[PDB]
Amino acid sequence: SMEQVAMELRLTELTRLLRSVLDQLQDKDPARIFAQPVSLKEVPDYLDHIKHPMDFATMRKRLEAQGYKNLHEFEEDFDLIIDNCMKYNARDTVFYRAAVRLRDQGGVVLRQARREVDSIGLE
Ligand SMILES: CC(=O)N1CCN(c2ccc(C#N)cn2)CC1
Ligand code: NA
Repeated sequence: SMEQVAMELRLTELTRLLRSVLDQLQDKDPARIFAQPVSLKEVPDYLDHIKHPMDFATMRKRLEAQGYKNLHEFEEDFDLIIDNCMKYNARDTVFYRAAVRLRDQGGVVLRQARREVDSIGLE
């Protein structure tokens, strides 16, 4: 149907916008602390602590499968990256501090993204 094609165009468009957001958020992690999943070879007990791991590479896979239906779903995953880190690592670590900085600097990008999604009407 034409409707299904229209839908897929918007989803494709949403994906295009979120790819830009994802690149902007990742730039706020210059140390690449959040670029890849936490290594279960290096941190063998990680899943005893964190039940829903997330990282930028995994977000990117889902993004390219057009697996984010709306901005809220994308934001949930971003929040998992930060929130997992701020629980696993103590306040006086480079890891916790990197998450705080990513949270604070990312809020700007995400505030804008929410306005653009609403405005251009991508869902
Ligand atoms: C982002 C995050 O929470 N991480 C947990 C702590 N972490 C570690 C810990 C121990 C070893 C070793 N060997 C390597 N990396 C980096 C990833
Ligand atoms: Na903690």
